[PDB]
Amino acid sequence: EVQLEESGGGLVKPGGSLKLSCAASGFAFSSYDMSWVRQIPEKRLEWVAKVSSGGGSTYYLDTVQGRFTISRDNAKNTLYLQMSSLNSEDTAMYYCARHNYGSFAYWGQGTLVTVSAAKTTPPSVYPLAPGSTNSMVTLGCLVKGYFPEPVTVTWNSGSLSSGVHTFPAVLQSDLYTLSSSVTVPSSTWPSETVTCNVAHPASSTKVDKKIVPR
Amino acid sequence: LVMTQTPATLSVTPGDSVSLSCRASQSISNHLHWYQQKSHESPRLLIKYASQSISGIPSRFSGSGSGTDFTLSINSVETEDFGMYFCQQSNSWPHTFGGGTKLEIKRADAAPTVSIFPPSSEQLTSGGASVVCFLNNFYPKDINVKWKIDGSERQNGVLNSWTDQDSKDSTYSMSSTLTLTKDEYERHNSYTCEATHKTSTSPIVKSFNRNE
Repeated sequence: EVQLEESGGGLVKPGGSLKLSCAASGFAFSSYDMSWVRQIPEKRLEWVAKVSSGGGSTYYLDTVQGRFTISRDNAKNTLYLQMSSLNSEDTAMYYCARHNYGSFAYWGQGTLVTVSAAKTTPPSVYPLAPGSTNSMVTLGCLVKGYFPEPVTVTWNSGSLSSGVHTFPAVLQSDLYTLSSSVTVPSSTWPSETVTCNVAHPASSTKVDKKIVPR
Repeated sequence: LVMTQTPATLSVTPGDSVSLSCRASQSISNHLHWYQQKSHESPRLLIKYASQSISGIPSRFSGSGSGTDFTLSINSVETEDFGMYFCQQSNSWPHTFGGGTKLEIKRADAAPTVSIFPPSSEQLTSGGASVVCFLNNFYPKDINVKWKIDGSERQNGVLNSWTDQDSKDSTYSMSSTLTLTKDEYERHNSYTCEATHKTSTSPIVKSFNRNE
């Protein structure tokens, strides 16, 4: 079964360069044309570049011409996208995709590329505990001032899965903020501990925050 | 070469049928493919070459058209069909996609569960103050959230975020955060979160008093 795994995404300063990689398995890599398709914050898809099965014929979106280079290593089952002279318009989720002639039949999971002058900053994690009586209680944590996206939120290290709501990040002045809520039985809190776990890969940070009564 | 997709948004009750329109500026023969995109997931090929469906895709999905006009019809929409749909052209360079269509599942009206949170002593230490409001498991998506400080309505430093439609119960949740300086937070007593929603004539109010 087809597997596509892109990597190399991250924060790059404008006018900078970045190399994206896409590992492929479960198919004859060299017998298929590969593409890079990016999803912009607007949610719009934009085809970026295509490389032929043998790597002889390369095609690029005009706005990306001369700045990007799509290449492939058939022996290494890896696809590449070397990017340079990056601009704000190049900020997107980058997907590598296997063709079925004109269609993109199989897609990867996606690698985020942030093009900004803003620096990497770890989140500050705040507990959201109710002010000083129902069958359920709602807790949460506020993940404030981070850059770039993404962050991950679990409750009790993955153990608490039901009643969990993780809200999309909102970008306010080069910093993201997100919140996550959990609804647990009233009888179990604070009797049993509820902790929110925050992972920010860009700054290699992880925060565990206990939610204590006010 | 421009691909124009309509409608942009679609609201479908389960059992009901819909169709998406994809329009090409110039004839693209049958070189038009259709995709589906669920939340936190990558696009997936639904129909290739205007009408050829893909192995594993429900028969309810039927692509049609040639030249400049193409359709994607879905018979008896299921809860699982929610998400984003895109047509793509492979006739000429660069390959283009349509603007997309957001397909939403209609369901029973659900009132939100509103919870108010005051600022934590850890944020107050850093000289900041966020008042957080969660509005979970409601339908329809349209909801009006207002913040009142000592009775006066406030929008500066308010930020909202809606989740995408829930896969299991087709409801929505939303988070509203009112951020102010610590010093300003200490100048006021009552902090309220007000939600106007179609499930009640009167808004849902959640209050916190800094003095209590």
